[PDB]
Amino acid sequence: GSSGSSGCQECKKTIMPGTRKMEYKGSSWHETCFICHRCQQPIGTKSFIPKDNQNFCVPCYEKQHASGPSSG
Ligand SMILES: [Zn+2]
Ligand SMILES: [Zn+2]
Repeated sequence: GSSGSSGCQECKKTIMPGTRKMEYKGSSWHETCFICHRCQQPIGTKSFIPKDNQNFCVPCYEKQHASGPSSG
């Protein structure tokens, strides 16, 4: 609301100051809402490759930019 000048992007909800959030480019994402785009899992705080407008883990991202001309 007022006290908390923060907000989520996924569920566009008010991220309380108590829970953990992922601040990326001014925007924020609930510790969960920040799940992966491939495995759809809550990466959280670990080795992960943040995509321009998405998020992919190490094993997931690699697949996106790995030997594989087939996509669609
Ligand atoms: Zn959210
Ligand atoms: Zn993943």
